[PDB]
Amino acid sequence: NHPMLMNLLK
Amino acid sequence: KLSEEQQHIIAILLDAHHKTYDPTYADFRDFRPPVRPLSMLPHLADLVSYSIQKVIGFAKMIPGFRDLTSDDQIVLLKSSAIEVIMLRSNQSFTMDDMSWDCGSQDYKYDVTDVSKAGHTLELIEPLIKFQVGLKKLNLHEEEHVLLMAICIVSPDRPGVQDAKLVEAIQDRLSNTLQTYIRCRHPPPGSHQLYAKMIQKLADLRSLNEEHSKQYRSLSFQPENSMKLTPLVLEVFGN
Ligand SMILES: [C]C1=C(O[C][C][C]C([O])=O)[C]=[C]C(C2345B678B9%10%11B6%12%13B96%14B%109%15B%1172B932B437B%126(B%13835)C%14%1527C2=[C][C]=C(C([O])(C(F)(F)F)C(F)(F)F)[C]=[C]2)=[C]1
Repeated sequence: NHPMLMNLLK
Repeated sequence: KLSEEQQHIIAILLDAHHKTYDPTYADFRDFRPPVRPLSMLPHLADLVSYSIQKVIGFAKMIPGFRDLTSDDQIVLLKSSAIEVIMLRSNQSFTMDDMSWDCGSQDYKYDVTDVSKAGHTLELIEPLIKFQVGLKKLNLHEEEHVLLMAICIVSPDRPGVQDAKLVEAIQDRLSNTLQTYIRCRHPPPGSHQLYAKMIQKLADLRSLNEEHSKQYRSLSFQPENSMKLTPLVLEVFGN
């Protein structure tokens, strides 16, 4: 769904 | 009285901003070049995509933000991104010629540059009025970073699940800002400053709505979407 947002949030 | 916790929160947010805002604009070298036909769209799409990354880095350091679910973190960042980017840009904005001055003539952006990325006066005129009204508040850096953090952690954003927890996190920041103004911002500049700062958050909601309209009209055309970045597409939509 939002893989780049989720990766920058980790 | 500014409590020890409230001073701690301010210190965290000042440091987070300093770690996510490079006032030398060094990374602009990496962007597709400005060309001055939506000739500024590649460059300004790269600028925005870059700024999204930095806003996420700032968000991750807001006290309490990590206690939200992944979904709520994404929802808040998706809905606030263009507002925080507009707030963040106020640092480079100059009222002397109503432009965003990022260190170089090449990297100095006026209303013509913004229309050359595909946006229209329906957005640009209120946007300039916002930047001017925000600049005139002469915010302490403490208040500037608090307002960015309050903007991000807003419980009425669409798709928020745990609104009560978002509200609890925002209230800690709001009370910090209200107490900072009372104890550390001298009059006359402090006069109704909190209410004036919240009014700016209201202005940003209206700017956000108009940006999303124009973005949708822009990105509906595949020729334009090709010039965007993958992060911009994920955040603002396909
Ligand atoms: C933060 C930041 C900044 O900061 C200092 C330097 C960077 C740093 O160091 O942080 C300086 C300048 C800007 C801005 B100002 B306002 B004007 B308008 B908003 B804000 B960004 B860009 B133009 B300049 C803008 C913008 C462009 C493109 C779209 C798009 O709609 C499109 F490209 F037109 F399609 C997009 F899709 F959203 F990109 C939307 C908004 C933002």
